[PDB]
Amino acid sequence: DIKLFGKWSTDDVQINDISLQDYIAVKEKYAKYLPHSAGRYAAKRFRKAQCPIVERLTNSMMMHGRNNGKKLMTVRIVKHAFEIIHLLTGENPLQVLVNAIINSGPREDSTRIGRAGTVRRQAVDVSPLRRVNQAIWLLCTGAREAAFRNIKTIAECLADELINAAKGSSNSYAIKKKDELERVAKSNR
Amino acid sequence: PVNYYVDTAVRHVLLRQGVLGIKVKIMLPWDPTGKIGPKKPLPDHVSIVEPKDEILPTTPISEQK
Amino acid sequence: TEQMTLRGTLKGHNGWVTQIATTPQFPDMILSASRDKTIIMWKLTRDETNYGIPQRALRGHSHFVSDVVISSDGQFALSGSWDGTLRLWDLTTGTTTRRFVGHTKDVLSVAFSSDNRQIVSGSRDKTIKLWNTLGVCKYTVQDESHSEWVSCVRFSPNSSNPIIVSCGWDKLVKVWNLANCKLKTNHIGHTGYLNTVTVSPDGSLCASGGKDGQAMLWDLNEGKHLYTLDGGDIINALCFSPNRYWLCAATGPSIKIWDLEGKIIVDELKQEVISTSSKAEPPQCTSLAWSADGQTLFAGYTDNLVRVWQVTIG
Amino acid sequence: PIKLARVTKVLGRTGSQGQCTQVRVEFMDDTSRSIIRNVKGPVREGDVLTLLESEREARRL
Amino acid sequence: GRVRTKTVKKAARVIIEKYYTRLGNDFHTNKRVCEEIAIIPSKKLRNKIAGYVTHLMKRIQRGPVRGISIKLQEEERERRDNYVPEVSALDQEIIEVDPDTKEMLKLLDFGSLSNLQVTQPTVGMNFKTPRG
Amino acid sequence: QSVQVFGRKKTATAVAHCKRGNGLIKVNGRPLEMIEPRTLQYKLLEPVLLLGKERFAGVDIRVRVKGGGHVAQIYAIRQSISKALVAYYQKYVDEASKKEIKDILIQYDRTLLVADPRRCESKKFGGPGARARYQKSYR
RNA sequence: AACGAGACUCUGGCAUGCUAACUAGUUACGCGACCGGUCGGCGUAACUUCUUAGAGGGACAAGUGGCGU
Repeated sequence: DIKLFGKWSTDDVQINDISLQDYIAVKEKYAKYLPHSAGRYAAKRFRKAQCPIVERLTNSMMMHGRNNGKKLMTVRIVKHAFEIIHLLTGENPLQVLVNAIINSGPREDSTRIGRAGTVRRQAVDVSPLRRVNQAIWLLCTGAREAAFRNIKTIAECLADELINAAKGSSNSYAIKKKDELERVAKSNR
Repeated sequence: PVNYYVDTAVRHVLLRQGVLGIKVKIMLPWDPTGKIGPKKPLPDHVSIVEPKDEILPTTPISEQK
Repeated sequence: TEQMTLRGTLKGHNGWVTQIATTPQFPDMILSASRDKTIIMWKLTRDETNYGIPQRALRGHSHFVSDVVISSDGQFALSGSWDGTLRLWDLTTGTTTRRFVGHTKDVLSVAFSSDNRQIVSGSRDKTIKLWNTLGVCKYTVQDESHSEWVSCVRFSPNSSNPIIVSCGWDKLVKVWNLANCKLKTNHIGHTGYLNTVTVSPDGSLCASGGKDGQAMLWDLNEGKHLYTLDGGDIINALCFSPNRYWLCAATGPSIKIWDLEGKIIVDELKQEVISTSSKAEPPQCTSLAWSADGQTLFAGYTDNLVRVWQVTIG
Repeated sequence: PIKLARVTKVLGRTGSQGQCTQVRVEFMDDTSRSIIRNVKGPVREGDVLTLLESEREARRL
Repeated sequence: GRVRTKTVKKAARVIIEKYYTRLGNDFHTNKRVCEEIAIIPSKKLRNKIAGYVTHLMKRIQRGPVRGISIKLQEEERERRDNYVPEVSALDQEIIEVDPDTKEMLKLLDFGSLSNLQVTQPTVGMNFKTPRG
Repeated sequence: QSVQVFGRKKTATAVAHCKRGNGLIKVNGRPLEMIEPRTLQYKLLEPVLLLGKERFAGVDIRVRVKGGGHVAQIYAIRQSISKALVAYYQKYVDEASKKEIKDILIQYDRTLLVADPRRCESKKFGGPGARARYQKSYR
């Protein structure tokens, strides 16, 4: 059927968490050919949840001042990053991306409550939408930091970021920063 | 509606000690189809026509003119 | 014993179905004008799934379509819409041929001649007009016309006494003559504005309806009031039975049928299965049209669907 | 262990700058128990939260 | 926020109190009856009056409103007011009367009334609210 | 015979002309395959892939494109073709297949039949652009 | 009751409905070049989809479901 870039199918992908199942749009009506739709998901609240997760990944990679409109470069970055993971893991890059999104999101956080000066932070829950958004943010932040001044091309540092997260490995920026984030929130219970 | 419903004038008068400024603003009446005032009404003024009183019939009558 | 059961519904519009037209030459074709600027021809399949499906869509107008009619030959269709226009179609290719201009406000009604060579239209201008089939106006009827909108005007099926029947929001019934514009009878006795007038097939009686809900039937011959019938709600449409001498009227969301020989009701037509919407008024019935045979009744609704009723023979 | 609770209604906004939301959540297992919790981010009714520490009940921030 | 103003609300109330017969529930017809009668400037102001008219006519079916007065509604409310049951509420076969009222009627030379029935008064003299 | 229908992104305006043919789709007298940006190739292929090669078999569509940029122009073509095939039906076939194609198109993408109304906001003095302002100096 | 607010003016988005076009085009047909196709090569007639700009429409919390003394 309609498969991403014409070669990566969607019907085989399964979302594990019931919590993020309705906040990840990958399977039936979100099966598109490209991460490019000229969408208007930023007009009302909770509309972005209907944005395909691959297109959501595409946007956050055109970050820092020199790339703010160069979407076609990020479409090929994601296109090449999906054809590399499948060569290493042999699995569906969509499944790898979903498992990375599930793994790298924080489930508890801390919020400033004490008056300015001494920090008296509390412990609060995290919305599923914020958990998805922050997983995407962490995954895209780890991809461009690991590639800033390396011979390694980007879309190879993104692939390595996504592989290490779907395994829940400590060799991953997003997993490392998610573990450090829930650690401090437990301290504030 | 201020660009046609008002008329403005600014003038100087030179007295022995200095200059006095004189400003005159006049807001004109409506005057429909008239030399003075704008023919257009004020944009916020609504004129509702009073209906002509009539007697609704009680019994049916045909008029065979 | 003669009742009517819902045989089905036709869907495909997105606005109030405003008028329905039927022709005797094509039993399998009806026209529906709706408040979405489009006229739809219907092909009636009468299958188990749905009664009929749209076949042609006439996209010519730029406002609500207020009335439509079919010529005796089932190839032409005359329309009148709210942008101010009277449009002639061609049901073979579905493309307009002539445009009929001259009214300054929205044209409310349409009527096409029995001999297929003269047109009458009434508008919000308070002026009735007569037209030729080439796109010109013959008379403008400014001398003592309706002091309010001409709600509906239509011809009579008699060549013996050329008569046109006019309707208006001034609460009066006018009778005219052809070859001139002379008034014959100014029938008085309607309260509230009027919406529809219909002429009996024999050409001797006419029926009109308005906001009072009272539907009076007036003798087109001898010119005297003969019947007054009580419909509870406001009447939006009236119609006469081709052969069973019945009278049909859309009173709000119900349809009352009068024998006119027994002077009493025969059947009430309303679908009230839905009860969840306990805060909204039921959809209203806009228009009516009987089949050529006389056993089918199509009704348009503010619901924007067309409903078909069948006369139970048993 | 980890509990999953379902948001039933949104009460209001709490926090020094209005950054957190009061919710009352109903558990999936032993659904008879509903508790007051604070969240961070956009929340609407029907959202299901993952509670790591499932004994606390919320208070004003 | 989408809140009308006193200009549109006043004009709509006047239109409704003056032309109740022609106005109705449909917006697109009330939009066309306003232009025929009221001398209104442009479409945007015409529509905001003819929309509040349509909104405000539904309330009339629910009952009267404290802002308009139709004489037809006056007639309907007078038909409602001219209501009296066949048997009034003040003609009763038996009227219950306290022993203290009976003595007052005795002083009023009304000791021959036959519809009366003296009842037993309450014994506990407890008709005050506790203090505190 | 033929129908002429346009599609419109920001300032680009494509016009597609459809008549009786054998399966030719060409923009600017050029094959649809080799429109210059190949990255967005599937957006031009979306209508034919969704509907099927057998619907563009008695129709011959030629597109002329002008204005705007590369990405806007590609988006103006996929809408123009989709609208022109919907307009070719309901005029030359019936009011039954137009509904089918219109539904199939509009569930997948509304921008395949409805135009995005967004256009650039004008610059305002006191800032580099519509909303951004110049840096304000304190002391 | 009045000013201010709102209304008002300009602008953007819609109209295969109207009025028009050699200082805008499109379609068709010829002549021509090249291998039925391409031509912003050349000339005629169909008109206004595209371009231009005038008139008039169109959106009002109007419809539905909730909340609100």
